[PDB]
Amino acid sequence: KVFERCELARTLKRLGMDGYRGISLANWMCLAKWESGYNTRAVNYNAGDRSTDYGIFQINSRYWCNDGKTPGAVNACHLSCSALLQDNIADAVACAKRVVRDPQGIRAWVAWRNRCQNRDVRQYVQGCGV
Ligand code: NA
Repeated sequence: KVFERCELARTLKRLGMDGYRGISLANWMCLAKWESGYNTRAVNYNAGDRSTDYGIFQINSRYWCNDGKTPGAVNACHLSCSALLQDNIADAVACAKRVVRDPQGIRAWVAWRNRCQNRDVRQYVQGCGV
């Protein structure tokens, strides 16, 4: 599923993402926009280290979900990576919350630093009613 901007914003708020571990809703929107273009079925294989990024938040298989083919991987979210490709983003959101509970927080995603950090991210939620 490819979410429309405001549809996703309202969904994330309902799932309790606004201010989770100090992260504003607009930052989560900026992250999903740059990681997958708000696409839940996005999959990106990283030839360099044999890991794969899954879903709307492009969660990595080495630490967060299990896909069985990633060497020395752990499954911190206790989820099959398949769960992160569903149209319903409840599991992806629960796993994203787990990722940010680690010391790095939202910085765990390099795209966030490149495209969202220290920027005016209000644009991602303007007019959505959140
Ligand atoms: Na894994």
